[PDB]
Amino acid sequence: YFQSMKRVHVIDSHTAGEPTRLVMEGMPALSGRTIAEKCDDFRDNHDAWRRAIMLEPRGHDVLVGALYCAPESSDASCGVIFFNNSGYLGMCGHGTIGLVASLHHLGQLTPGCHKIDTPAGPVSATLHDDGAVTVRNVLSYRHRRRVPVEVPGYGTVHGDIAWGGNWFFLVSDDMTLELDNVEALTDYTWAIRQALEAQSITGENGGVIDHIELFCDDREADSRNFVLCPGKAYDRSPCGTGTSAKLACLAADGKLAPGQVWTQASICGSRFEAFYEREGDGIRPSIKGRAYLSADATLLIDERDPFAWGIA
Amino acid sequence: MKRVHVIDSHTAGEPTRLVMEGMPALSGRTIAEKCDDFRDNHDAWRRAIMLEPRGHDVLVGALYCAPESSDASCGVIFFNNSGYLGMCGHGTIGLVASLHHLGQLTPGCHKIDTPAGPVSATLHDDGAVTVRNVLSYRHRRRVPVEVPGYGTVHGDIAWGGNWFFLVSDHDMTLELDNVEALTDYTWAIRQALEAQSITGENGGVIDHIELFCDDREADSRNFVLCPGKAYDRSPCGTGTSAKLACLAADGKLAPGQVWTQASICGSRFEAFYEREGDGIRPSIKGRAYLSADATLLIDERDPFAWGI
Ligand code: NA
Repeated sequence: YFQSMKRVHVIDSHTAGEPTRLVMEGMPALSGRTIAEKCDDFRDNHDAWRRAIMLEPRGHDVLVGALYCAPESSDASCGVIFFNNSGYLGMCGHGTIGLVASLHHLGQLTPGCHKIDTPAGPVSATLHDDGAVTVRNVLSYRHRRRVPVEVPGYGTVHGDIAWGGNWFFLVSDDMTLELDNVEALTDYTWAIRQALEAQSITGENGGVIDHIELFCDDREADSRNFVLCPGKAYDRSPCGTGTSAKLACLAADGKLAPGQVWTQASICGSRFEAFYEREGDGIRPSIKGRAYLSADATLLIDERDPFAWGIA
Repeated sequence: MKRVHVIDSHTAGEPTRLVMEGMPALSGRTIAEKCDDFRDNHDAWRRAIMLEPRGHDVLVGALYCAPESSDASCGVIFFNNSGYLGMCGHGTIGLVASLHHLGQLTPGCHKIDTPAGPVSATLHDDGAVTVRNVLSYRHRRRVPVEVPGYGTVHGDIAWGGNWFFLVSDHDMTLELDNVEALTDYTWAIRQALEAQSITGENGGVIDHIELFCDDREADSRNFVLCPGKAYDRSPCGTGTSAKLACLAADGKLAPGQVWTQASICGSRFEAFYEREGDGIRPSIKGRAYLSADATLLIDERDPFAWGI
């Protein structure tokens, strides 16, 4: 068949348009008592494998990979290591929805509430009767409100600096957010990101603000957004962490009450439903979204191929 | 869920998705007729396979078909995220290599039926594939074009299966880490030509731009802007055919003399030509390698089932 090649079984899915590659069998065996030590093992001793499935030509820039792992915790359903074409992640909301929907379609997870171990600790994910998944996000908060930043080529932009599991600069209403305009939106948000760094504008404790999000009105959602992610990429989904940061700002401005659902549309019209409860002076947001399968695949690595382990 | 069996491969870095079973049956007796049927009655399947999130913008699709002609090994319909192609050199290499790996083609010269006529491809005993390109020729030599923000650029206008502007020179450094600047420059050139109505013969839009530089191992390295502000990961079989045509016209390369072209990612094709009219018949040799054996899955509940 392809007996001279290395075979890796993956299940590709997308969460509201943002793709996840779940890796099931064939990947190097990892050692460690916890998911974090396994992630170190992957990084230190098996990184070529991350590169083979995430770099071109097998991977493409927007993909997140998710390696299925045995559970660490006694009450966890499984463990997972997330990664991309540049390195290893901690938590990954859209990837977790992908993981859960994937394992759902394989019968390994059934409706109800599941704990999932990650290198950054446990994540609670509820699989609903209808196949949707709600993931409870980390504590989220706003650091600063309506901070002006002069962006060469665009003048002065105001935005909130907030934390939702990543640092965001949120600019909420006159670019408008259509999918056919992503080049211009990327240029703009990129200019903002560069200006923040040039001008030493950070999150709490020096945190680099590496995500930029724009919000506008939407006919059938509370808002539509465009989200610049690290590496000049945009999120196809409404962005779980970005939407968590948005809710923190809404809460801090008294525009959204605990328990109240906010519906966030993405640049491509997919949607997340979100709500929060108060935790101290911050919020605990939950993000509900839906993933669908893309492929059940055997990745093939042919050692004769000059790009077997990925193009730089 | 709809299930579609694909073999993904790449040819010098440029990926091909070979569709094998699972698609609706296409009506027609010629590959041309089956392509029209695909386009008119089953286009959503092209989009499901090629648009995000299942496909990506550098991918070419190839639907395996029964051969129409007695001496052809098979038929193929090539397509991408915008529509349907006729011939596709790099996809033909991936097709042939894939069939070889499936045990369906053995080394030798093969004829493959496409909507734009037959393509001759030789599968060599070492697994390489030579594809014979359409007749290629230079239309104009050293045409000057004034590019807003970059100055005056010269290049040949040549046909290789697509219309190309081949840039005479530039101080751009053709390295993979510089694709953003190279795209900006070549896109500006492309827009400049179209604004000044600088075209191929018959008003043909020059939608590909090629830059060349020296290489330590190959005769040349290029960067190729393709439609969609995308770049070719391979040396570009049609752009290399166009280049040979220019070399041949300049008497810089003789019939049968091999030229080796490196790509922006350091992958390589070998090329040579024989004369045919006042143009050339080039052949392009490269290699394809497998990426995945996959079942694409289309869930009708998915708002993006048939692509974003
Ligand atoms: Na609204």
